[PDB]
Order: sequence, then C-alpha cells, then structure tokens
Amino acid sequence: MSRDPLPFFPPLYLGGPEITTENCEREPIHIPGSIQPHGALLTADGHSGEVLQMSLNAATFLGQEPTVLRGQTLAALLPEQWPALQAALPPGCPDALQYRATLDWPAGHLSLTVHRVGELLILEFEPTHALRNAMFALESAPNLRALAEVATQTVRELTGFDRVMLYKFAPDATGEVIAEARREGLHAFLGHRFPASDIPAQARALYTRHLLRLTADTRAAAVPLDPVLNPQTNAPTPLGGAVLRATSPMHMQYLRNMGVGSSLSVSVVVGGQLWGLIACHHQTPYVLPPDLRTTLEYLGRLLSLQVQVKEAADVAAFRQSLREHHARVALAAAHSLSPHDTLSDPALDLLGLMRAGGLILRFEGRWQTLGEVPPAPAVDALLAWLETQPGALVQTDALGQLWPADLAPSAAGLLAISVGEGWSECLVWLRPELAEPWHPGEIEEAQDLRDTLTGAL
Amino acid sequence: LPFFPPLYLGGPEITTENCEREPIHIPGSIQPHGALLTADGHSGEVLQMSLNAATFLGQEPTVLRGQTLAALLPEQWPALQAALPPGCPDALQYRATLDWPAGHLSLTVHRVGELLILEFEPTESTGPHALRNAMFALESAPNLRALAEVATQTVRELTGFDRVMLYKFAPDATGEVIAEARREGLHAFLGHRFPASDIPAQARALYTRHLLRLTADTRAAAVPLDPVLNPQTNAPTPLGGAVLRATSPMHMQYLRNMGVGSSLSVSVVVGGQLWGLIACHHQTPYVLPPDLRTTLEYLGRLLSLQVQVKEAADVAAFRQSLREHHARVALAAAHSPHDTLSDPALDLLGLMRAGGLILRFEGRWQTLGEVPPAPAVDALLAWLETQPGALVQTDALGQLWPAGADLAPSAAGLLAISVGEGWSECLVWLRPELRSGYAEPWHPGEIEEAQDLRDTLTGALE
Ligand SMILES: *C/C=C1/C(=C/c2[nH]c(/C=C3[NH+]=C(/C=C4\NC(=O)C(C=C)=C4C)C(C)=C\3CCC(=O)O)c(CCC(=O)O)c2C)NC(=O)[C@H]1C
Ligand SMILES: *C/C=C1/C(=C/c2[nH]c(/C=C3[NH+]=C(/C=C4\NC(=O)C(C=C)=C4C)C(C)=C\3CCC(=O)O)c(CCC(=O)O)c2C)NC(=O)[C@H]1C
Repeated sequence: MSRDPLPFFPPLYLGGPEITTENCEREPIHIPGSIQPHGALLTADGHSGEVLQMSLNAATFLGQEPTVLRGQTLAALLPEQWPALQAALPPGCPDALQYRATLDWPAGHLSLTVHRVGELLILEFEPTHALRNAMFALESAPNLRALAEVATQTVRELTGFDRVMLYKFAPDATGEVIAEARREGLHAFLGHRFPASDIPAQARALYTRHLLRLTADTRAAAVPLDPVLNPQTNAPTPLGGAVLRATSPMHMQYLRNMGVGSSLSVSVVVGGQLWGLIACHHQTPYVLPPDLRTTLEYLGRLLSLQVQVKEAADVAAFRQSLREHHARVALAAAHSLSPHDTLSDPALDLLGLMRAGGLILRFEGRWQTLGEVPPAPAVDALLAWLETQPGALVQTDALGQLWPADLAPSAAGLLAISVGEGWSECLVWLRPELAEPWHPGEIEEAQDLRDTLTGAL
Repeated sequence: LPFFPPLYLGGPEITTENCEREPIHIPGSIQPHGALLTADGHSGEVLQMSLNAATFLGQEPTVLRGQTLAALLPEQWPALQAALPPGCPDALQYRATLDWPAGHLSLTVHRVGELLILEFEPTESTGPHALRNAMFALESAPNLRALAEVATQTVRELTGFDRVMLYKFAPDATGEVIAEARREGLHAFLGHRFPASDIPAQARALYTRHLLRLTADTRAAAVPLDPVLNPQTNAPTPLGGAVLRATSPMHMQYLRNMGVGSSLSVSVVVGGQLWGLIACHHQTPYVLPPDLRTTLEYLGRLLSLQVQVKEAADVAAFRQSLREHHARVALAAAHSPHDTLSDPALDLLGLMRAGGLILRFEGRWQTLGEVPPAPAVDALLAWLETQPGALVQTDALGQLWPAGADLAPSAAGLLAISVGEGWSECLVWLRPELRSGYAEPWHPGEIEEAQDLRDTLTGALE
C-alpha cells in the first residue's frame, strides 16, 4: 500500500508488452498518447506558447485547419487567456495546479483546463449548493461508516450516477466497499472485498497526486495525440494530470463487463496516503460537467480531512485508556524495591497494557517472563540480538524480517525498551503470529514507560 | 440571566455594559441589498415581508402578504417543501435563481419551526475553481501560522476584500489576529489582542450554528419586517439563519470606527466549538455575490478541518520539547503533594512559563514564585470553586473574574486544574501582566500538559 510501484513498461505505441493480469503494475497509464473523444487536447511550449501536439479530433472540434493550428502560438489562439495562463502556471509549479477558463467558440461554451508538466503546457477543451446542505450531514456523522453513507448518498444526488461507492483500502491494498448508494434493481457491492490488483500500485500512486479521473464512455475509442511524442524531449507526454487522459484498456474492459457505461472516482487521501476512493458508475455514457467535477474534487478533500480528524480522535481515545494503566504501573515502580517483583505482579498487567501475549523482564543480571514466550535459549538469543541494536526502542510487526523467525508462535511481533543504556535492563513485549501491528499509541506508551522506569529505578 | 427584549419590544439600549444581552438574532429587520419574506410552513401563506420587498419582487409588501408561495413561486414551491421538511435544521437551505424584469434574482430559503424564511437578492466557475487551486497551498502549509496566512491570502484573492484576517479565540474568548492579508498602505492588526466582549457570548453562540454573516454597507439602515412579530406566535421572528439579518448596531458602529464599509466573517468551528473567524473588511460598501459567499462557506468548512489538523501538529511539536520535564513531574507525582510539587527541582513554574503557582492540598495551600497575598489567594480559590469542569484558563483574568483584576501584577494570566472534584485540591499557574490586563497567552500545548498533570495527580492522590 505504501510501496513504490515497479517501473513502467513502454506504451503500446512504443512497442511495449501487452498488459495482462500478471503485469498489471507496469502499465504506463500516465502516457497513453491519447485522450477521450468528448474533448480536445493541445500541448504547447511553456515559454513560447508554440503548439507542439494536438489530438486528432482537435482541428474539427476547434474548427481550425490542422496545418494552421499546428505551429500557431497560444498568443494567437488564446490572446485573452495566454497572459493569465503564464501567471497562473509559473515554471516549477506542481502539475496538479490548473488554470481554467470558459471560451466562446464558433462549439458554444467551451471549458479550458490548462496545467504544466516540466516545460510543457497541456490544454484540455470540452463543452460546458446541494453540497452545502450535505455538509451538515457530513459533520454530524458519528463514525466513519455513517460518514461513508452520507458521502455516497450525497455524491449520487449531485451526479445522478446509478452507483456511488466508498471503496476503502486495507493496509495490504485490498479494498472493501464500506458504503454504497445505488439505483433500485442493481445488486449491491456493499461489503464486497476486492484484490489489490483491481487498482494496481501505479494507479494508486497516480491517484495520490491527481485526485479525480473518469471514463465518460467505456465503449468510445481513444483519440491519439499527433505527434504522439513530445518534440521538446522526443519522449511520451505525461497525461496524468489531464482529465481527458485515455483510460487503461484493461480497466475499460472491466467496466464493460460490469455493464458500466461511464465511470468516475475521487481520491480520499489521508496523511499523504491513499485511504480510499469515491467510486461512481453509470449504466450509460455520461460526460459529467466540469463544474460538477470541481464539486466532487472539493467533496473528496473535505471527506479526506474528516477521516483524518476522526481517526486522530480514535487514536487519542485509545491512548487515553493506556494512561490510566500507565499510572498504575508508575505508582508501583515508584515504591519498588525490586523491578522483578513489581513488574511481574499480575495486578499491574503489563501484558494487557500492550495487548501482548508475552513479556520478558531483564533486571539485575536475570530475566523472567509473563504469558506465552519462547523457551529460555530463544529468550537468551533474543536478548543477545537486542544488545546489538542502537537506540532504546525496537519495534517490529514481523520479527523474522528484521531478525531472521522460528519464534513466530509467541514472538512474531516485538516491542522492546531499554531501561537505561546497553539493554542490560529491558522490557520486551511479544505478540503471536496472526503479528497484529503495534498501534502508534502503544509505541509512545512504551517510550513513556521507558522514561518512568529509567527514572524510578 | 436572559437576553434583553429587542428594541421594537421596548428593550434596553445596548452599551458596553450590557453587550452580552443584545438579542442579535431577532432584530426584526434586514439589510437593504435584498428582500425577505416569511411564510407558513404548511400553507405557504406569506406572513411577513421587508418594507423594501417591492424593489426586489416588483410588488408592494401589502399586496404580497396573504398570497401563497404556490401563487408567487409555482415552479419552486414544490421543490422548496421537499428540500426543507418539518424539523430540518435551520442551517439547511433551498436555493434557486429566478428571472425578474430588471440579470437574475437569487432566492435562499430556510425553515425555523413552522416558518419558512425566503431571502431574495440580485445575482449574475471562476471562484469555485480558484478555491481548488488554493487547496494545494492549504495542504502544503507546514504549520498553523502558515495555514492562516494562506487562508487569508486565498480569501482576499477570491473576494477582493481590502483586509482579510484570521481571528483566533482563546478559551476565555479573548482573541488574537494570527494572520492578515491587506491592501498596501493599511496598518497591521496582526498580533493584536482583543477582549472577549468585542465578540460577545451570544454572537459566538450564534456563529457556532450559522457560519457566515456580513454587513454589506455599514452606513446603510436596516429595513424592517412588516409585521415585525410572527403572526403564528405573536413573537419575534428568528433571523439567525438569514444572511440578510440586520447587524447589531453596536458592531456596525465598531466597524465604522475601523473605517470598514463592508464586513464579512466565516466561522471556523473545531469540535463543535468556535475556534476563530475569517474576518473580512472592505473600506467601501460591497455586496459579495451569492456564489462567492457559497465559496467562502466551503472554504470555512475546509479550513476548520485544516486548522484542527495543523494545530494538533503544532501542539505535538511543542509538547515533544516538554517531554523530559513532563516525565520528571509524572515521576515525582507517582511518589505528600505539598512537599513534592513545591520542590524547586521539579520546576512546575518553568513547565508552564509561569511567574507563580498556588498548590492547595489537604485543606492547606502554599505558593511558589510571585503570587497575590493570602486574602487574594483565598478569594481566587473561592471563585475557582464556583467554576464548572476541572480546567480554567485565561490570558486576562480580569475580564473573566473582575474582582481578580487587581491581581494583575502576578496573576493576569491563570491556568488552574482540579485534582479532585470541586477544586478542594488544585494547582493554579499564574502569569504577570505584560510590561492591558493581558498575560502572555497559554500555548495549547501547555493546556494539554495541564490536563495530563490533572489526570496523573487525580489518579496518584486517589
Ligand atoms: C492488470 C490490472 C487490473 C486493472 C487495471 C486498472 N484498474 C484501474 C482503475 C480502477 N479500478 C477500479 C476497480 C474497481 N471498480 C469497481 O467498481 C470495483 C468494485 C466494485 C473495483 C475493484 C477503480 C474504481 C478504478 C479507478 C478508475 C475509475 O474510477 O473508473 C486502472 C487505472 C485506470 C486509469 O486511470 O487509466 C488500471 C490500469 N483492473 C483489474 O481489475 C486488474 C486485472
Ligand atoms: C458592547 C458591544 C460590543 C460588540 C458587540 C458585537 N460584536 C459582534 C460581532 C463581531 N465583532 C467582531 C470583532 C472584530 N472585528 C475586527 O475586525 C476585530 C479586530 C481587528 C475585532 C475584534 C467581529 C469580526 C464580529 C462578527 C461580525 C462581522 O464579521 O463583521 C456582534 C454581533 C454582530 C451581528 O452578527 O449582528 C456584536 C453584538 N463589539 C464590540 O467591539 C463592542 C463595542
């Protein structure tokens, strides 16, 4: 889930491998060299504004002759916008930043979206309060599930989409539909789980930076960029920040198998990490208007923050229940005439403090244990390994990977603190293999215990 | 003690002595840049109208009253009932655009009790999308101060307002301008502190529920509702959820003293509590368009969450630098509280950057540092006993506790925690007045540190 994606294969127009379920992660979805036909795309030099590339539908769509359009400057094409465009998108700005305008064209009202990648401007053209009311229901939501339900119902009312889901990522990057608003007659996805590869790592990475993407018509063929390569670089044009970017054929096929005619998702990003997706399906082709997409992008940002805040409160609520327990222990440690007698007291329940299966206590050149632990030789080896570790805290949810593993029945997870320096005196909490991850609160609680014990002893 | 009656019910004239009792939610009047109707929730019979309704709606108030929303708004009336069902929150709004002989007309409707309130104002996505672009700068902001600066700069670019401030409330409801974006030439309010009464309790309460309010023209007279009382109840019409609500005259005077021609603020609400305000000033009258107001309401919601997150990070960063000291204190508390907590080695004074400290335990008290004399301490402790909860904190003890204003040399700022219930045992950190009546504000990290101390001591002593 946090892993960097494997490096991309070349695209099909550069003779790249055919994409299968075995090589999902390596499809270069960001450089399809093509767009969706409900809009037109130009690329232009960031300095001169010379038009370098155009989609093959762009001449017809803008009503200019191909030869005339290619080579023209944005000064000539977009005299009113060109000045504002340069100011809004200065060199080195993020590629997610966008200049947007509304044009009159000989095709009525036309939406223009511009963004910058490297030395290249990418211009996308396409034809062109209920949220405010849902904000109360969003704020009121007493938990993540309730919030998910409100979000999906809200988005469905906004868009008219036949299905709207909140898809939540597990730490292994598998997903679960935790909420769903759907048209009567459709079978429910609610509660269904899906493998990591249904949204592969390069997609999840892309979706952490570019927060909305869509397929307007799942039966429509992509329109190529001409030339397909960027003349500046003689390399593929990055289209990750372009909403008109052509969708992965693999995914479009998957959509068609689901009888989905149109699709849209918005990223839910929490702590720089992709938490989930607002996933929308329509049975029929549907170009969602640009202004409504803006609304969904806003909803995504709001929901992201609501999750971050709610999760922070769960953490704080959990850590509060470790202070009461910690106080009991600090009290005992203050009076202690021997850490062995005090800390091994079942009444103190140092096991339960960390939701551990086992605990090793070493003090005064001897150790003892509570709960399920490895046998004495394994404990001795564990302690000998610990001595080699720098710092005063070691924590792992898979001891095997860090310390190559046979202790996994009782000691798959490990959390150890030095009570002083050198690990001559220490506590080691152990957890069995499924280990259940140490909560960040349990880690800080261990740090607090280190201080307390270091002082008291 | 209750709100005073409004002026049209012969209520007291509002002064600096009786601020908190002005019923700002029932002024029985609106701002003249729009029109307001009220109507029965069931029948849609028009019950009240602003005396200017005629300019906006084309018809005379007397003529319009008695007609139904079915007759007046045939297209919207069906949708209006569905959007605002009985018992819905009063913050919920139906909105529409109407065609009128003169561009268009913006209609905003909301429901209070058995009453629908309809607001009409003239109207004509640059703003919504300009917000989208600012979201990156908001997310990027590395701390609360930087976030505050981005927020104010963003709002100023959206609106064109001459000044945009982020006003943060202390827990005693005193405030500080923690960020400011202003036109060239204006003197800065940044860092200035203001007493609780500049935004009084009933205003702050209203602002926790209704998140945007404005004064379009600070020299323009409010337009009365006719009749002023609600025929349903023979009582004042709640206008708290109406953006056209007339502004408190006291506040409008304050705005004029500041050379403010137009004012708008958005509530920053964090944990159901008013955290602060995005406060906007224009030197000249300015009706912000309805669509831009919608944008600001959205920004306020977003910023509320961004503030909570960014502020939590500042607190954690601050408390990390106090961990060694905190541990020392927790260790000592785990072991007579008088002997332990008075120990200079613990330095409970320095923990909170305090000048003084009162320790009450076992029916006696003692002090460290600069403190008031015994009778003042006894009075302070007696006042504390009357306070609800287990934490009292103030950066200006005088404003909250007027009899304690004379303690300002040693006790301008106060932070007190109960170690039992009822304040029989407590700690009181004191700070001197700044070299008026304000002490250096308590950092939110020092507050949570105090809460942690409370828990530890409460547990250890029981
Ligand atoms: C070889 C890899 C495969 C693959 C590729 C793939 N998938 C996406 C994007 C999406 N896949 C989604 C999956 C689901 N949609 C649903 O409705 C459900 C279940 C109810 C699932 C699991 C979703 C939501 C997306 C996001 C895009 C969207 O909103 O429509 C991509 C990237 C698409 C692009 O941006 O170009 C790729 C390459 N899909 C597979 O199933 C595996 C075999
Ligand atoms: C004795 C009465 C007083 C009084 C009452 C009062 N104040 C408000 C509302 C506001 N006061 C604000 C204060 C400030 N604006 C600034 O620019 C600064 C500092 C530079 C401060 C301290 C603000 C921002 C508001 C909100 C309204 C707005 O956004 O303009 C009310 C309620 C107004 C209403 O909603 O009807 C009342 C009754 N304020 C005083 O200062 C004293 C004179």
